[PDB]
Amino acid sequence: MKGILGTKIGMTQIWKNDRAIPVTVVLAGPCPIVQRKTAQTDGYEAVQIGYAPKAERKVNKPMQGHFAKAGVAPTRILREFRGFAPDGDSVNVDIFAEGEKIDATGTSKGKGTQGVMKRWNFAGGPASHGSKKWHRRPGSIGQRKTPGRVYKGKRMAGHMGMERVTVQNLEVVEIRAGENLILVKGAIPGANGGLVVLRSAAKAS
Amino acid sequence: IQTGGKQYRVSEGDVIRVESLQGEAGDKVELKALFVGGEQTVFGEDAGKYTVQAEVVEHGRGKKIYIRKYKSGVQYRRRTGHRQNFTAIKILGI
Amino acid sequence: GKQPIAVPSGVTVNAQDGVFKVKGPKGELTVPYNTELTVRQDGDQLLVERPSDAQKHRALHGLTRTLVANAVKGVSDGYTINLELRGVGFRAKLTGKALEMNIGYSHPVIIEPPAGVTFAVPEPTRIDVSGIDKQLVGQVAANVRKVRKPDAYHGKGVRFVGEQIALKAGK
Amino acid sequence: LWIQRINAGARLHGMNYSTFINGLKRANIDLNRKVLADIAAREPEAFKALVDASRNARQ
Amino acid sequence: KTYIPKNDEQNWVVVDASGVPLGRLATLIASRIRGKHRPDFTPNMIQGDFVVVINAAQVALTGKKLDDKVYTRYTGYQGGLKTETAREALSKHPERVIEHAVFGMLPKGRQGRAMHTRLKVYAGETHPHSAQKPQVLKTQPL
Amino acid sequence: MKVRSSVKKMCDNCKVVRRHGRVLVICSNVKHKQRQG
RNA sequence: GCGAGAGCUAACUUCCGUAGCCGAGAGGGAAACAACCCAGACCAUCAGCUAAGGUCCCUAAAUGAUCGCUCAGUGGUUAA
RNA sequence: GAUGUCGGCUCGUCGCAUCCUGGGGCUGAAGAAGGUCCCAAGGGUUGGGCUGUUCGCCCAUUAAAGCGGCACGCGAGCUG
RNA sequence: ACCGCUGAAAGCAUCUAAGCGGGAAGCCAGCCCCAAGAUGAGUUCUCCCACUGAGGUAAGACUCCCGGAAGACC
Ligand SMILES: [Mg+2]
Ligand SMILES: [Mg+2]
Ligand SMILES: [Mg+2]
Ligand SMILES: [Mg+2]
Ligand SMILES: [Mg+2]
Ligand SMILES: [Mg+2]
Ligand SMILES: [Mg+2]
Ligand SMILES: [Mg+2]
Ligand SMILES: [Mg+2]
Ligand SMILES: [Mg+2]
Ligand SMILES: [Mg+2]
Ligand SMILES: [Mg+2]
Ligand SMILES: [Mg+2]
Ligand SMILES: [Mg+2]
Ligand SMILES: [Mg+2]
Ligand SMILES: [Mg+2]
Ligand SMILES: [Mg+2]
Ligand SMILES: [Mg+2]
Ligand code: NA
Ligand code: NA
Ligand code: NA
Ligand code: NA
Ligand code: NA
Ligand code: NA
Repeated sequence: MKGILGTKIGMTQIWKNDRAIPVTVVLAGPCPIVQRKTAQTDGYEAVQIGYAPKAERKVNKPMQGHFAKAGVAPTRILREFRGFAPDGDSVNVDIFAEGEKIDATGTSKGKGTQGVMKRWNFAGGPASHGSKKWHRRPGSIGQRKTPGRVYKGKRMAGHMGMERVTVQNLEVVEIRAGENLILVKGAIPGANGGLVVLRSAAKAS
Repeated sequence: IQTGGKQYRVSEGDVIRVESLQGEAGDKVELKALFVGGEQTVFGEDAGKYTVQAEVVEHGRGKKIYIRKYKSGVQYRRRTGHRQNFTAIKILGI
Repeated sequence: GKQPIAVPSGVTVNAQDGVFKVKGPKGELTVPYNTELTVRQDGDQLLVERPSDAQKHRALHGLTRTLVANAVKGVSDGYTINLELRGVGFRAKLTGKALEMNIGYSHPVIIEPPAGVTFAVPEPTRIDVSGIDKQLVGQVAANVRKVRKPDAYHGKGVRFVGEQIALKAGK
Repeated sequence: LWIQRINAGARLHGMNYSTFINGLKRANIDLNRKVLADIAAREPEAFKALVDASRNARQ
Repeated sequence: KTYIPKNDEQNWVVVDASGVPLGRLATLIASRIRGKHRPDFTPNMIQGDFVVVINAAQVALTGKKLDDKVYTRYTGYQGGLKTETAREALSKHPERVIEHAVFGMLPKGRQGRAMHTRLKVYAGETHPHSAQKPQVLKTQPL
Repeated sequence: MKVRSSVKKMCDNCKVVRRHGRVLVICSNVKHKQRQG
């Protein structure tokens, strides 16, 4: 249900009680509400929400027009949510509590054109027994005269990375209201300064 | 058709099978089977009451068509010229 | 074949269209059947006649007569099944109107009746199922018995009053 | 082609192609057969008359 | 020597399907689409009338709705992902039942698929009528 | 539940009951529960 | 296909006898398909009758008539 | 006028006559552990000694260490 | 698979013909990702607008430059 947008700032050490908890700092800047998607007026229930602030000199006339309807301030990023529909704007306070589990999603770092050993784990071949197919290079791709063809959606070299990724059940260690900061036990995908979306625990234990 | 153009037609010169009698303006009487002469629909047999008169226009020679045959892998290729002859008749009857 | 049908004075039989509606003091009860099968109240009692005399008309005849009889007896006196909790340490409680099963399982078994059926516990080792519709009753009690099938060694669980269960005996 | 038109015509009144042609066989009267399609396509009234004739030369 | 084609014909016919079995309905529709009476009667171009199916959700069958009748919906590479669904299991998308029972009875060429465009199925009573501004000539099966 | 393609009587308590297109046999004796399916 | 041998009364098996077709045979049917069923292509035609086969829709042609069967999706793979 | 042969390695995917987990009936099923049958292919199905081995035997474990198919899958992928 | 309720033909019996319930790592949905070229191409918010006798233009974008936790080139 509820959630917000922020920036991955980094990972650091942090003891809680008597144990060393690795955490990942996230800036959940205040998020304005720019549009209310009513199912009646649209077709589904949702809320549009903005993040990084932009200079009006950089904002398209149309986009300015959009922002004027609610009249907050031009922002660089907009996204939507579900079942979320409160009043005012979207600060992580009251939203997330320390101890609550959360689904943290973002765009991974991408690795470009990675082989199969990297991409799909694979296993490649013997490095000593006399080859020409060391490191990677896959084995075969099919069978033979039967379906003389390779299966749709199979394991080959490709673009690894740049994917939407959602990690589930992360613990909210600490929350600094006013500094608009939040700490999350463990690692979140994507790079520092990356966009992250922190959503309520969807289907949890 | 098969021979002899019946039906209702408003003075038109058509082209059908030859009509033996060579020449021109040879009165050609034909039996009817249907027609809308004066918006009066008349079926067969009864139509025998009315008959079509036509005059021969010219004895034209058909359009040139080459007759080709072929069976693969056995050779057999055949090529021969052909044009089926006719005559034009000017319809002008009851 | 079945004809004699006991129709008292507290019952109301309505053969309107295909939906046959029966009114009574214990509550009204609707019972659907066929349209090709003739059925009405001739004089005092109720007589059910069949079109053909082969099989596709007699089966449904018996069926229908039976069902109707059940509706009547249902709105006249009502149906009630008597169960029994036999075994060691077996018992059942009551919460409002739901039945609380306690029979060897770690956590008690809550069973919530549907709309028209009611439980009763006049004794900690005996279950009473009361209801209007006989079918429903049967099905709910059936669910109660389904919780612990009498084992072929001691015969525990649920049983109908004087059920004859033969113990195989292991040793 | 011609057939495909003829049975359509037939059907526009309450008969079919089988019934219709057959209702011209029973009567040596109508022996059009060829061109009939053109008649059902251009002159509807005429073809109606033919249908009516077919029914009249049947039952 | 026969009759040329036109295009003035464009009747907007609406076929109810409430209670009617899937065959009669299907064949009827497909037939009117291809060419029921056929204007110029030509096979080159599509002269069929436009068919609008209402209800459809209340289509009738025999006894094998839950059984036997299994529409098959298979993927690109069905590597163990050969999707199969019962015909009642099409409460999800009713329009698919009829829609995808008629297309089978229409040619497989270019023009065929062009014809599928004239088929318009709606699951509902008075609602589908809002999708109907042109002719609304309603013609029952039999 | 012994699946036999040849279900026949074995005593005087066996009763053949035709179900949903399947051959089943009821009996007080639970060892006499034969079924083709 | 029939009548035999050989072969496990197997093989699109092999070896003889006999009939037909293919080989050198187009066309219609059997989805596709040498052989099977119907039929032997001189040439032309916006003509008609039939055979084998069929006549809801995808192709032409009665969602034809009367008396039955089968709750099976048999038809639309087999036996004790 | 060429359809590259065994085994391994690599990479897969499918059948179900199911090795393990799942749901059942029956028992010479007290319990625990099993036996047998029926339903069920979602996932999983270890590492080593000898041998070119596929098999197979053995060490040590495992819920289990299933059987087959794909030109006894895979040499314009490797080995030899 | 299997286990039951009401219950005829065998005016007994019966999970069954009408009807209904419970029940598997399987099926469908649920979870993560893609997805309108879903050519039936969908929905919503906002912007510039009613020129000229193919071309000046608005909104807007591209080229070019400097870079990048983006990347073979794009
Ligand atoms: Mg390596
Ligand atoms: Mg190869
Ligand atoms: Mg292929
Ligand atoms: Mg031979
Ligand atoms: Mg030769
Ligand atoms: Mg053919
Ligand atoms: Mg004929
Ligand atoms: Mg015949
Ligand atoms: Mg037809
Ligand atoms: Mg079959
Ligand atoms: Mg070669
Ligand atoms: Mg080669
Ligand atoms: Mg099995
Ligand atoms: Mg045990
Ligand atoms: Mg060695
Ligand atoms: Mg082999
Ligand atoms: Mg090999
Ligand atoms: Mg060697
Ligand atoms: Na010959
Ligand atoms: Na065949
Ligand atoms: Na498997
Ligand atoms: Na091993
Ligand atoms: Na294998
Ligand atoms: Na090479």
